[PDB]
Amino acid sequence: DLAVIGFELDTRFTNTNRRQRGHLLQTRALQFRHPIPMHAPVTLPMDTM
Amino acid sequence: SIEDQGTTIHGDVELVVENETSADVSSVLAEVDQIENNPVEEVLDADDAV
Repeated sequence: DLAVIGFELDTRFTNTNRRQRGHLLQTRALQFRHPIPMHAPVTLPMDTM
Repeated sequence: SIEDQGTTIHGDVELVVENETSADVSSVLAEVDQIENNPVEEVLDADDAV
């Protein structure tokens, strides 16, 4: 029973009619936030008189 | 005057001699100016940024 039973083709449409749009590009932006903390003090005690 | 002085060690004393004393503080609070310029940090539109 040796015979060819089926096939597949590597066929493409030619998009003169732009039916297929393909991948999209869209511009976006991300924003990051870095607040600055206060840190513990250092003190130099000095005489009051 | 107390409005100009800053944390005086010996202190300051003033007498009110006014019949009335209005107080307009609309521009005093510093956060108001920050908001007026930028309610939120200014960010460029995504297309303008690239």
